[PDB]
Amino acid sequence: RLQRRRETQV
Amino acid sequence: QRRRETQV
Amino acid sequence: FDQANNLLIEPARIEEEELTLTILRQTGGLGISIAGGKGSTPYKGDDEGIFISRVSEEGPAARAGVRVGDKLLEVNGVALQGAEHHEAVEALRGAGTAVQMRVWRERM
Amino acid sequence: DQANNLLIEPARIEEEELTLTILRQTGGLGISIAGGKGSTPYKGDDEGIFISRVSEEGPAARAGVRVGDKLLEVNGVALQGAEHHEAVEALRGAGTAVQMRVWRERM
Ligand SMILES: [Cl-]
Ligand SMILES: [Cl-]
Ligand SMILES: [Cl-]
Ligand SMILES: [Cl-]
Repeated sequence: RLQRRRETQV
Repeated sequence: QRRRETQV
Repeated sequence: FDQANNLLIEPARIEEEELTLTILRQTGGLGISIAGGKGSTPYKGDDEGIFISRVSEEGPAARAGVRVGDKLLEVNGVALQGAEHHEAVEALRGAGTAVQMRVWRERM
Repeated sequence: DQANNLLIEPARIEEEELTLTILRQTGGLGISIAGGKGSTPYKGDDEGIFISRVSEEGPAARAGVRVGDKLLEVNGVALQGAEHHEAVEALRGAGTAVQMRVWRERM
């Protein structure tokens, strides 16, 4: 996995 | 609700 | 500031807060966005924890008391300490209809 | 240091204003800007321009830019009241050397 900015709507 | 982000 | 006896003093302030909120799911979910996780770019400082990034206005989380920037600590008795982003996603997706979360809130 | 065996709060920098200078590379500054008057604030109710993502290595990191910095001036053009896109255009036409003033806080 890459250390990236992550965002998810729930 | 205007979220604006740009890459300069 | 505050004023008392012609002296300008620092007002009483809430620095940190821990709140327990209960969101009710609707068609389309809980009306929030979560960001961060262990192994993801921090959302604030060096904190790889889970934080609320978006709260749909007048939505389920808005009516439950959630505020953008809150750190998500527990969901229905399951703590997210050290959880990766996607682990939190599935936790919030499987929390059922009533999603009771304990959050941590800062001042500004 | 201690006071009657009781720890003393260390010296703290609450906020600072830095003047940085980015040297453009590949025609980009290696940062992301978010916010603007008339847009959803990046922090609290502050509608100013905020550096959102400082690319690893690259121009801004070597210059000192950091995430959360509020951009105040760019080559003498003040950003007070600037909309997101007016800030974008300012930073795109800033030329090779882009001298920035920023306001930084502690978290
Ligand atoms: Cl925030
Ligand atoms: Cl809980
Ligand atoms: Cl759960
Ligand atoms: Cl300047």
